[PDB]
Amino acid sequence: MNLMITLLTNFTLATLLVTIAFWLPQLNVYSEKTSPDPMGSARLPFSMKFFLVAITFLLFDLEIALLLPLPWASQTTNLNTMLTMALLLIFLLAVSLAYEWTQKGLEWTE
Amino acid sequence: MWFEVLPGIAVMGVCLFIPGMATARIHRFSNGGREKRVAHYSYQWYLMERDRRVSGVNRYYVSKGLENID
Amino acid sequence: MMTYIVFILSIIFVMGFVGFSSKPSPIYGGLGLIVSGGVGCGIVLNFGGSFLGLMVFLIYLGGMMVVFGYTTAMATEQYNKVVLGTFITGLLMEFLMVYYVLKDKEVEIVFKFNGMGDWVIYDTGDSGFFSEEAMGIAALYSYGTWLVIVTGWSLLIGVVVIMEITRGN
Amino acid sequence: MSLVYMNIMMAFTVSLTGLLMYRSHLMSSLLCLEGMMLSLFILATLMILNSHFTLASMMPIILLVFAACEAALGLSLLVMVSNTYGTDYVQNLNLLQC
Amino acid sequence: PFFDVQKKLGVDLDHWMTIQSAEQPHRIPARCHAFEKEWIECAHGIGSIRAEKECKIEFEDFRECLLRQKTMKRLNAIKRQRDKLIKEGKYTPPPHHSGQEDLRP
Amino acid sequence: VAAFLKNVWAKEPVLVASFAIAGLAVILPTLSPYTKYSLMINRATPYNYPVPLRDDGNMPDVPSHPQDPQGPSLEWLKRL
Amino acid sequence: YPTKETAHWKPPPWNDVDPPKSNLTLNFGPQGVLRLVMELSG
Amino acid sequence: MNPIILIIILMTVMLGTIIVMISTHWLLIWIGFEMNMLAIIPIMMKKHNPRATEASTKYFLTQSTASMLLMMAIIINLMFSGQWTVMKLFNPMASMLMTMALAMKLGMAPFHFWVPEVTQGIPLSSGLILLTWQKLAPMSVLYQILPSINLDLILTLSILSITIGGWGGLNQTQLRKIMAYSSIAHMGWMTAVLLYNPTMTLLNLIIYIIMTSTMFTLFMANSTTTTLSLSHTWNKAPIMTILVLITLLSMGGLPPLSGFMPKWMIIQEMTKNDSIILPTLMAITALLNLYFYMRLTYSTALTMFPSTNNMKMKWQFPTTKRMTLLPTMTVLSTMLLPLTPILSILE
Amino acid sequence: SMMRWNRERRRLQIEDFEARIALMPLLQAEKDRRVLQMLRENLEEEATIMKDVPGWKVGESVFHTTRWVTPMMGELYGLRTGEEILSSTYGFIWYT
Amino acid sequence: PGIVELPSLEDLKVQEVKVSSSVLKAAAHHYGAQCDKPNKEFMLCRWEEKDPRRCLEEGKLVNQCALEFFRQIKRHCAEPFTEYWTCIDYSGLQLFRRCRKEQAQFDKCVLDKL
Amino acid sequence: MFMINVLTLIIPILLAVAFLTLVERKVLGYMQFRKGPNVVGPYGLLQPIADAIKLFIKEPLRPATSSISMFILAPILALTLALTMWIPLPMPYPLINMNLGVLFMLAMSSLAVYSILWSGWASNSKYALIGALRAVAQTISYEVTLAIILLSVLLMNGSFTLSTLIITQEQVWLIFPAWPLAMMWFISTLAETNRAPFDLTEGESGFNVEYAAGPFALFFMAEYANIIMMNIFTTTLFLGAFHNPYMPELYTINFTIKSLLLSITFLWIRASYPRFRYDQLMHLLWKNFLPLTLALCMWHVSLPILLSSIPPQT
Repeated sequence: MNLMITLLTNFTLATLLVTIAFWLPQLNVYSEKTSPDPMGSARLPFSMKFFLVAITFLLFDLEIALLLPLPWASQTTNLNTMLTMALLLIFLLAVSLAYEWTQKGLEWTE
Repeated sequence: MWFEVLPGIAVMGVCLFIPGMATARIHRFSNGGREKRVAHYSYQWYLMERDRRVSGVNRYYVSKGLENID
Repeated sequence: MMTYIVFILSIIFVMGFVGFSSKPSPIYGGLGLIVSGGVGCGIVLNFGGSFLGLMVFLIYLGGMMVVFGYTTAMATEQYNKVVLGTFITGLLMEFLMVYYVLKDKEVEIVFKFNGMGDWVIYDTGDSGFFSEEAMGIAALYSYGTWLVIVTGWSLLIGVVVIMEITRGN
Repeated sequence: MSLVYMNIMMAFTVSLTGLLMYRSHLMSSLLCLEGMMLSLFILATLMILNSHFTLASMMPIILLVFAACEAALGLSLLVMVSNTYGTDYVQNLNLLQC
Repeated sequence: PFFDVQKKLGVDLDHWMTIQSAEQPHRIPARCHAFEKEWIECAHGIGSIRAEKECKIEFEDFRECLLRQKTMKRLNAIKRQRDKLIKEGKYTPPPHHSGQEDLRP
Repeated sequence: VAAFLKNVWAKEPVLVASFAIAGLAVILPTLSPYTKYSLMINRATPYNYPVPLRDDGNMPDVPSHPQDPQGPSLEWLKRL
Repeated sequence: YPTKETAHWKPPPWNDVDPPKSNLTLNFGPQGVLRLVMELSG
Repeated sequence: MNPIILIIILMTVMLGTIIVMISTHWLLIWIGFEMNMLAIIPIMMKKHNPRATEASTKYFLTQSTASMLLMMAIIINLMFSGQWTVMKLFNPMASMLMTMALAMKLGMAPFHFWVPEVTQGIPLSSGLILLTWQKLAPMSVLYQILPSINLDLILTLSILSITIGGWGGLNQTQLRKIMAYSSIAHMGWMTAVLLYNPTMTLLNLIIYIIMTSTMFTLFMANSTTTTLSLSHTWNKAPIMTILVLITLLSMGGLPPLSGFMPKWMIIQEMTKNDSIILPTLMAITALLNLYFYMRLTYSTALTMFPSTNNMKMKWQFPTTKRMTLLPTMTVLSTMLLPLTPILSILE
Repeated sequence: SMMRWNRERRRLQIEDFEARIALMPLLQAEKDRRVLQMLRENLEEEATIMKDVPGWKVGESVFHTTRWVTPMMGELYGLRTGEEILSSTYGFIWYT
Repeated sequence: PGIVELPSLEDLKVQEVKVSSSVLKAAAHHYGAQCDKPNKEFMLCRWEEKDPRRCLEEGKLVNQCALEFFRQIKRHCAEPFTEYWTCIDYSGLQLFRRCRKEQAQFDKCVLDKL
Repeated sequence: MFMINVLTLIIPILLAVAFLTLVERKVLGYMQFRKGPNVVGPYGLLQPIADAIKLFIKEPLRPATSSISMFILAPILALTLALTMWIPLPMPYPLINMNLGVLFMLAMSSLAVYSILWSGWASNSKYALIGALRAVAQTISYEVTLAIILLSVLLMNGSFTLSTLIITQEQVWLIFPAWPLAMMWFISTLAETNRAPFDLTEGESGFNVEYAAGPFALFFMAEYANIIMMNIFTTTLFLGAFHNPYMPELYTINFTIKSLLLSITFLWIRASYPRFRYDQLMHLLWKNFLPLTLALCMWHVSLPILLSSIPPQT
C-alpha cells in the first residue's frame, strides 16, 4: 500500500502543478486572443514506412518478451537444452532481421 | 577562471546527496537501529511474521535474544 | 472496504471496459482501455504475480497499444446519443449487479456466483527461497521445447506476412 | 466461485456486446478485440495464480504473444483500407455483396 | 480425427503441461494434488462413461477443492449468523478472535 | 575464401564482427570442458529439503547423519 | 431472380479487379528570413 | 509470390493444421489454429486487388472472434476441471461456447455470413484451400469433444446450415458463391451425423474434399469464374464438359455415383437411433441442392450455348496449365460406389 | 574476477540454503501446532455461536474423504478482526 | 460428510521457542548437527503420514531437544552467541558473509568448551 | 514516516532538474568561451528561482484544442512517469525494494512515449503530428535496443533485483568485462533522451509546439528528470561503488560523484557534435547497432555456462 501511497502522492503533486500552470494565471486580465503550419488544406499523407517500422518494433518487442526469462532460467538443471533454445531463439531474431533487411524494409527509412 | 562553475556542482551534489542519507537515516530510525528487513521470498516473510508474533509487541525490530528462553 | 480491493479494482475494470464499450472514437476508446489495462494489471499484481503484471505493463500497454495509437494516428482526422444511451445502460446493469452482490452476496446468471470477499482462497504456505511464478516462467527454456519452437516459427512467419501482404504488389 | 471471476465474465460479455454492434470503423472492432485479449489474459492469470499450477504460467504470456502478432496482422489490413478508400469505415465494405 | 504421433514415435511434446498433478520444477505442490491423483487413479483405463458413472464422488471432491463452493456457503452462513447475533446482542466474541490473545509463538 | 573475408571486413565490419562473435559463442560451449562444472554446480543446489528415507535395513550408500563420510559431498566446489 | 431490392446489383468485372476510383505541399512560414513553398513525397 | 516464400507459407499452413491434429493440449490446438489463419492470410492476398483485401478483412475478423470464443471455452473448462486434456468438457457453458466457436470457424449457419462473401473475392486456388483444407482441423476438434456435445444445439445448427445453404445456393449465378453455399450445406449434412457415428462424418468429409477439389481443379483448368464462361467452354474441350457434367451429377448424390455414398449411409445411421423425419428433411434440402446443380449442368453441357468469334484462336492452342490430379480425383469422385465399405479404414 | 566472485556467491548461497534446511523442521512443527490451534478455536467457536438453527452438525467437513486437507486463509483467519486478515492475506504482497 | 477429527488444546500446550529470526539463524548449523535425529524422525513421520494429527507428539520431542540445544548454548558460551546473533541481526538481508570474524570466534569458543 | 521519505525523494528531484538547467547553461557557456548567468546573485545561484517564477505567471499560447482532456492529461502523465520512476534506485537502499525493479523502470520507460503521442494528438497541426510520429518511432526502436542491452546486463547479473547488483559489483566494475555493451549503453543513454547529436525535436518543429508554456516547462522538467534517472542508473549499474553495510554515506558520496561526472560528460557530448538526420540514426540502429547487440547477447548468454560462472538467483 506504500507503493500506491507514493503513486497517489506523485499524481496529486502533478495535478497541483498542472492546476498552477492552468488556472493560477487566469487571475490576470491580459487579453483575449482571437488569432484569425505548412499544412494548407491537404490530407495527412500515409507514410507507410513509419507504420512498417512500428509493427516491426511490435514483433521484435514481442519476441524480446519471449527472450526475457533467461536470468531466472539460468539456474535450471538441464543447461544444454536451455543453451540450445536461447541460441536458436537469438538466431531466429537474426534471421528475421536478415529478412527485414533483404525485402526492401530498410530502405528510404534506413 | 575554471573554479567558478563548481558552486553549482556542489549544489547538485548536496541535492543528490540529501535523499539517500535521509532515507538511510529514516530506515535506521524506523527499524529500531537496524536495516529494513527485506522480503524477496515468502520464507523471509514467514520469518518476519514469526518475529512479529514471537516479540510480544507486534514490532519485529524489538528482537528477543537468548535471554527470552530458560 | 480495503479487504475487497481486488474486487473494487475488478469493478473499475468493468467500468474501464464500459469506457470503450460504446466506442465513440478510437482514440478515446484507446485511452479508456489503457486505463482498464492498468487496473487489470493492478488486479494481477495484488495476487502476487509481479512478473505477469509487468508483462502486462511492458508488452500489452507500453509496447503494443503504443503501436495501436500509432496506427490510429494515421487515420481518424481531428475535428453520440446512442453511445450515451448504451453508457447509461451499462452503468445501470453494472450498478444493479453491484447491489445484487452487495446485498444478496449470491447471484445466478449462468452458474451460482458468490458475493463474499475473495480474501478466503489465498494460501498460507511458503514456496521457500523462490517465487513460484518466477521459476514457473523460467521453466520455459528447460521443458517448453515444442512451444518455443512453434512460437518462434509463428513470429517469423508473421514477419513474412508483414513483408508480403503489405508490399502491395 | 470468487466475485472477481464473475466480474471478468461480465467484462468479457461487455467486450462481446461492444465488438458486434459497432457503428464506427475497424479500429473500434480491433479495440474490442483487445478488450477480449485483456479479459482472457487477466482471467487466465488469476486462475493459474490461485490454484498454484506452476507450469501453466506458460499459459498467460503465450496467450498474448500469438494473437498479438495476429492483432498486428489486423493493423495491416486497416492500412490496406486506408490505401484504397481513404477512410477505413465499415459502410464502405459493400463491394462483395453483388 | 485424433492422430497420436507422440504415442507413435515415443516423444513427449505436451504431456507434462496437460494435468495439474504432473511433475513440475522443484516439486511444488498444487492445492488439489491429492484429489486429482485419486481422481485420475479412479478414472484410468475404465472408459469415460464408467468414469463419470462410478467415480463421481472423487471428481465431485476434486471440483469442491478447485472451486470451494460449500466452504464458501458454510463460512458465509457462519458470518451472517455472527452478524445477526451481534445485532440482537446475545453473544460477544472472545478476546482470542480480536488480536489481543498473546499468539502461540 | 581469403579476399572475400577481407572484403566483407572492409565493407561491413559490424556484420562480420557479429558473425564471428556468434560463431565463437556457438563453438565455445562445446569446446570448453567447464560446462559440466556448471552442470554439477546447478544440480547440487538444495532448493528443497533432502527428505530422509525409511531405513529398511539394507542401504550402505546412505548415512544416518549429515556428518558421516558416506554420501555425496561438495568439497569440489570448495577446492575448484 | 431479380426483385426490387436487388435490382441495382451490377455484374462483377470479368478480371475481378476493382478500378482505382498525390504529394505533400508545405508552406513554410517566414517565422536571414525565407518563405519556402516545399513539395514533399514523405 | 516468391516460390520460396510460397513454399514456406504452405508448409506453415500444413504444420498448423497437423499441430491441431496431433496435439494433446488445448493451447497447442489454439496455436495450430492461429498459425493456420496467420499463414492463410497471404494466400487470399495473392492477386493484390481490393476485393481480396475486403474478403481477407472479413475472414480475419470472423476467425479472430471465433478464436476469442475458443479461449473463453478453454478458460471456463480450466476453471471447472483444472486440467487440459483434449477430451470431453466439464461444463455446459464450455460446450456451448466451443460449439458456436467452431460453428463460426466452419461457416455453419447462422454464423455462415462470411462464407459466400470471402470465397467470392479470392482467387480460385485460395478458394479451394479455404473450402477444402480449412475444414479439416475443426472436424478433428469436434470429433475429440463429442461426449460433451449438446445434442439440441448441434442439431439446430446442422438443420439451419443445410436449409440456409440450399436456399442461398438456389439463387446465386456466380460459381464461387454456389460453391460456398454447397460447402455450407455439405457441412451441415456431415455435422448432423457426428453424434451418432463419426465414421460417417469422416467419410463424408473425405468425399466432399475430393469432390470439391475436382470441381475447383476443373474451374482453374477452364479459367472460368461465372456461369457464362463455363457455358462457353464447350468450344474448347468437350471432354471437360463431360467431366464437369458427371461430377456435378455426382455432386447432388445421384446414384450410381460417389456422392450417393455418404448421405445414404448417413441415413443408415439415422434410423438406427430411431430418427425418421430428420433424414427426410435433409434429403429434401439435398433435392434443392440437386436443383441448382441441374441448373448448372443445363447451362454447361446438356445444351449448346452461343459462343463468340475468338474461340478459333483458342482452338489453335492446347491447355498449357498444370492440370494436376484431375483424372485421379475425377475417377475417385464418380466410380467409388462399389467400394463403399472402404470407410472401414476410417474407424 | 567475476567467475571467482560468482563461485564465491554460489558457495554462500549453498551455505544459506543449508542454514534454512537445518532450521525449517522447528518452523514446520510450530506452524502445525499453530494451524491446529486455530482450527480448534474456530471449531469450538462455531459450536458455541449458533445452537438455535436446525439442520446443522458441528465440524461437518465438506469433503467426502477423511484425508487431511490443507486449511484455507478463510478457514483460519475468517473469524478474526479485519486488520489481522489484511496482514495475513495481503501482508507479504503489500510489504513495500 | 464425515466429521473432521481435531485434537483439543490439551494436546497442543507446550513450551515455545520464543526467539527471533537471527537467533535461530546464528546457531542453525549446530542446530542441524546436534539435534538431527529427532528432526529426521518428526519429518519422516510428517512426510509419510501426511497428517499433523498423527505426528504431534513427535514434534513435541523436537520441541524438547531444541530447548536442550539452547540451554547448552546459554550455560557455557552465551556471550559469543550474543555477539554473533546481534552482528547477524544488524543486517537487513541477514547475510552470513558480513560476520565472518564473529562466526570464527563462536566456532572456536564452541569447539574448545563443548 | 513513509510520506516524509516520499517528500524528501520528490522535492530534491525538482531542485536537481532546475539546477540541471542552470549548470547546463553555465557549462555550455564556459565550453564555448563565454560566461553563464552571474548577475542575479552570487555565481548565478538565484537564476532557477527566476526561471520558475517567470514560467509560473506567463500567459498560455491558447491552442485550438481538439481534446481538452487529453491536453490536460499529457503533462500530468509525463511528470508522473518522470517522478514516480525514481523509486527502486539503491542509494544505498531503495525507497521501495522490488524483486523486479529494473523490469519496472524498463516497462514505464517503454510506455513513456504516451505523453509524446498525446501531445501530438492534442495539436491540430499535422506537421506536429508527423514530428510526434517520428519521435515515437525513434523512441520505440531505441527502447528495443535498450531492452536487449539490459537483458544482457541482468543475465550477467542473474537476478532482477537492483539492490543485489551492488553486491555483484564489489570486486570489479561491470564496465571491465562488458565494455562493448558499455559503449552501446552510452550511445543509448545519449540517444534515448531526445538529445543532440540526435535531437530531431528541434531541427526541421517540436512535438509540443502548440502546447502552453506551463506544459512546456513540465515536459522539460520531465525530460531532465529522465536524463538524471538514466544517468544515475548507468552510474549504479556500470560503475557500482563500494558500499559498507555499516558506513553507507561513503557509497552515497561515491555514486553522487560518478553521477555528477557522468552528467558533465552528457553536457560535454551535447556540445561537440552536429545533429544527425532521421534516416541516419535509423540506419545507425537498424543496420549497425542491432546485429552487434544480438551478437553480444549471444556471447554473454553463452559465456557463464562455459566458464562455470552462472551467477546465483538469490
